[PDB]
Amino acid sequence: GFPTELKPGTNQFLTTDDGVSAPILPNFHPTPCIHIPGEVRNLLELCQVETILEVNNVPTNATSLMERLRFPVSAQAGKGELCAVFRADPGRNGPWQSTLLGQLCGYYTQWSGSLEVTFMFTGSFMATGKMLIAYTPPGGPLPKDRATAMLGTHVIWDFGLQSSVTLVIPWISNTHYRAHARDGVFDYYTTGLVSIWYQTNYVVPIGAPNTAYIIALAAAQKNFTMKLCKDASDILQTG
Amino acid sequence: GFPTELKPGTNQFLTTDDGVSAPILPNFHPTPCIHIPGEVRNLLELCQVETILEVNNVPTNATSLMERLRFPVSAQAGKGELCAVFRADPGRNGPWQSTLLGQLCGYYTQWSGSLEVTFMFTGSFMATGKMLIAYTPPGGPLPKDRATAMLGTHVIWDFGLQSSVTLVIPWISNTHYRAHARDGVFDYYTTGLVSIWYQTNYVVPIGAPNTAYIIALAAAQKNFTMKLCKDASDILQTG
Amino acid sequence: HSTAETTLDSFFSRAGLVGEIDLPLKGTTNPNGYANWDIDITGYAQMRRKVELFTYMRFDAEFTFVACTPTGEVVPQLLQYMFVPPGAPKPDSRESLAWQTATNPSVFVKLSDPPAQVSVPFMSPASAYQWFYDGYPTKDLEYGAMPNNMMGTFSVRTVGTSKSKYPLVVRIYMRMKHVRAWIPRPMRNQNYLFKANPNYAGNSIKPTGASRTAITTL
Amino acid sequence: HSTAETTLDSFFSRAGLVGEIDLPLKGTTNPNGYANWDIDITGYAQMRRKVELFTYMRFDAEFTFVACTPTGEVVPQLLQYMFVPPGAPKPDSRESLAWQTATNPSVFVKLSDPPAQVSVPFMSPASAYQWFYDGYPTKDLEYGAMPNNMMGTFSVRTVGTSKSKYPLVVRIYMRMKHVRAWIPRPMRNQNYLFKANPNYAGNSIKPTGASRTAITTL
Amino acid sequence: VAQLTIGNSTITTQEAANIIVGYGEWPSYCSDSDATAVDKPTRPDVSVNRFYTLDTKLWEKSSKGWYWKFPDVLTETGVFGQNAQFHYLYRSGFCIHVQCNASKFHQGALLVAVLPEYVIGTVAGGTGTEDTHPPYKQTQPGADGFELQHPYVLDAGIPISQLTVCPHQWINLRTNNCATIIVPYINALPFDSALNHCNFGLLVVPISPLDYDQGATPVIPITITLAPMCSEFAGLR
Repeated sequence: GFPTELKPGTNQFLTTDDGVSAPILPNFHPTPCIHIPGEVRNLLELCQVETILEVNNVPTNATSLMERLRFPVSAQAGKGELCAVFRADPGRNGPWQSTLLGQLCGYYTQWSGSLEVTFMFTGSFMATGKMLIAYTPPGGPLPKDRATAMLGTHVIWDFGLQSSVTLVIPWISNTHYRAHARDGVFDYYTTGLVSIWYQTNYVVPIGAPNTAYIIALAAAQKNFTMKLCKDASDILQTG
Repeated sequence: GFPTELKPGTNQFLTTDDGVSAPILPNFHPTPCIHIPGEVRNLLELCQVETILEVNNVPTNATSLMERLRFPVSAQAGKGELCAVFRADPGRNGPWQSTLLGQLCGYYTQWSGSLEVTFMFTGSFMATGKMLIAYTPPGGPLPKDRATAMLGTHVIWDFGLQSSVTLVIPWISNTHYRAHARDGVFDYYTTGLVSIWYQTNYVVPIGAPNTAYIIALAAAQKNFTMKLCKDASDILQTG
Repeated sequence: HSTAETTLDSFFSRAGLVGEIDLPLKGTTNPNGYANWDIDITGYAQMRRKVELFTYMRFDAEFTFVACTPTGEVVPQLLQYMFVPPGAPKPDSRESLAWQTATNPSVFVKLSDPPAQVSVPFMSPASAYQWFYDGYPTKDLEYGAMPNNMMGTFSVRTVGTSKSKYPLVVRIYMRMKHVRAWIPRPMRNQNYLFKANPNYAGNSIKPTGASRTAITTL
Repeated sequence: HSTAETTLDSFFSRAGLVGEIDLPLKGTTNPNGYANWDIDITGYAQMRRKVELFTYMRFDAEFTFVACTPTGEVVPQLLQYMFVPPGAPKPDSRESLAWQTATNPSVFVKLSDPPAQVSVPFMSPASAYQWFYDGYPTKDLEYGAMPNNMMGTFSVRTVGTSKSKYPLVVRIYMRMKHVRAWIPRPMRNQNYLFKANPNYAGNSIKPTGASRTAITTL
Repeated sequence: VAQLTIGNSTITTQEAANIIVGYGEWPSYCSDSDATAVDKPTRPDVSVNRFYTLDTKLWEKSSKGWYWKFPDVLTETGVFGQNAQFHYLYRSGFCIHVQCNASKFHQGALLVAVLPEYVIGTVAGGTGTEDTHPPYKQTQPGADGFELQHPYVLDAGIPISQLTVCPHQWINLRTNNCATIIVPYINALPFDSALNHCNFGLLVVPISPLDYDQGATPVIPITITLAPMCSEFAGLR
């Protein structure tokens, strides 16, 4: 015959070896693939979709779960008051878990790209005012007050003019490794922060509700990426 | 199938067989190599670098170890006196062990090329005099006196004119095999010798120290080479 | 700069464990030295939720068989793995004539011989396997039942007229290949209760993710 | 006239022994018939000093596994070698579900089958493995700790639900390939004390090499 | 002889002795297609990049040697220490200049080299059984620097006899007095932390001891002047 020497790894089964195997049904002609709308090809398509960010992830009472989707603003809040705050940690617990992006980050170990949060005011049409939305890069501590946050990368939002506004998070990178307990977790540290302060108070004419809610929607830019498939889940197929 | 006959050596593990094996992570795209200064490609690059030769390898007293790096010359030494001496044995014990060349020779069994020692006078600027530096090829016994060494390949060095001088060792070859005790060692025999005599005495004006030191720096020419990787060391990773 | 890892195929590769057969000598479990395993890709826990991200899918499966005794030992015993396509009759006994029906691909291998491995095509008579079906097949118990999603059954047994001399354990791995998916959908956020429907616990309705004290504290 | 032997690759080739697992039957050592080995290339004594000649390096490793009983005997026992990439969780027990996580490459082989052999890539998220780090990760005990130099862990165990019938010994060899190095530095001349830092014995500070009587005697 | 100026800093130095461009590379900047192309990293030119003249150290007969860490030395000093601290990332090249002032009646030889990732190793208790980690005053001495205690092994278990393998230059009193070295950014990453990681350390040790007859000044001032080259920063805080 033809001279050969078998090399180590012969007869082994690698769960990730993508070789070919013998077709059980050689003659079978599987029913032809026809056209179906919205085919997905690469998960990052999904990551660029706006999902509702449960910033108000505080109520747990079963019947108030719908409340996590929206946080509110009211007349009672005085100028300068801090409305709300959260981090730019897509994969870690908290707000991002609600977004689709967040859930997909979970099947991966590393990632990086620019994010993008959009805020939607759902209050009465007659209401007006200004909100200051500031981003404090990783490391920078949550600004003491409105004015100090006013010096950072911020955006004055007048929902009297535009009902929507989108903020871009320049960058977030879950790359810095951590071996705490005895379980190694490739964690953030890049917990960028997004604060939101009442630049002015909530103003309304008689006849309009003195409270309104807002909805956070997030997605990642086209420069987003992920690495290291890592299947992990609390939800599994029950016996 | 395709006819084959397995030949001897089949299923063996050669610690030096450089074949290919299956990649554990087929999809993984390892972080790209970026540019980093001073990349080394072939060890012989290192061998051509000047390292301090501890000619004065005599003090062992912990706090006088820095003294091995430099030997001295003084007024007290009379004309003709032998200042110092050593061999051209890069790989063997003694002076060369301090040089980087020496340490690299240790990971190899054979070698050959022209060497090159450079002497640096670090005395006061006001001092002057002459030193005779002679090389006695392998076999030739250390010259009796200055005059007999004066007839051999020598160099008169006036550190009154030039503070540095470089000597070239034409050739050294660790090729002659030796099986002494019961442990076979590919040894020198080519112990070329370098002697250094006070051609004149050390002359200095009032106000200048009556002693000065000198530094030996060695490296090998571009014609240097080594053969037979041989890992050997007294320093190893402790338990 | 590359995004090869975030592709469908990349996401669904890897041969996962989806089945495990026990063939004890003395036992309540598979007393006739044989077993029938209808192909369930949910066999790998993590799987269900991953695929249920899409409405429709299509793919081929590469099956690799790992057999040994309970301590993971290797012994001189021959085995028959039979694949009964959907619509074909599974063996009711250790001597059912199904074992000899040519139209049921079968593969034989010794425990010593390395893993058995075969590829199985996209069966479904439909254009794609569909994880969700909002209807019934021409209050009911036939709701959400898209049967045309059957891949077939795998019948395993010791070769020979008599019971095997050793206690055996077969493990079935499955790598999904050539995957195509359509219509993406919300990631299951509630615990699964049944293999058939999406029913959940209406008392234990938990918030998708970790909660906190105030919306002003981090 | 040729200088092929003095190249980096030539210098660092050769598969050296860097690991040895003991899986006794009765013993204090690895009582659960399994073991976890975080990849340490210093495992080959001679190694540390050779690599510590450079500041930065990059390379691939070819691993070859040699398993037998203490007397170097071969027996009919199957084994699982699992590679858990850095960031992946190592198995805490002989039944940890990690053993079945597809994302942890695993390879199976019988002791009879010749050595197992696989290549592992340049892991590090950094552009190069760096043997020296003059700082801390964002008087301390975190000094000189460049963690992004982890290659991963190798988990070994007898296949099967039950302990193996034989006492086993696995040896791990590692050939370094495709090597690139930067910034050369002084050859360690003092004895090593710890696997982490360059600390030395401040009493036992020895002269790089053999001493002599006078500088005029040979 | 002539004097060069960079802003408000004016040093009197010799015409142009031999300079040592470490590893043959010149401290350059970093292009747009990198890791952070969004947060366009601002490159200081004005005051940030000029001549800093550190507290002169006094050479003595008994001197063992000195070393400073980078960029540590400057993160304390002036408007550069300003950027290094309140900024997330840093990459910078360096021009280092070392000079002595001694009469033609003093003698000595200082090796002056730069060593990437200079990791200090203490004594470890003495007998070798204490895992003591070098303090913070030893790991990052600042602008005053720090003195070696075991020069021969460079307080780290490596022969100094082989330090020449690094960008070095000699200062032999009877020939020169000033040594100059250009250092490029060297690290396994494009950018990094300016307060946590010290890319390298400046080393200056007396290989031939200082000497002189009674009556001549007993200490030789060594003056280190240095200037940042193509320094960049990213992510203000």
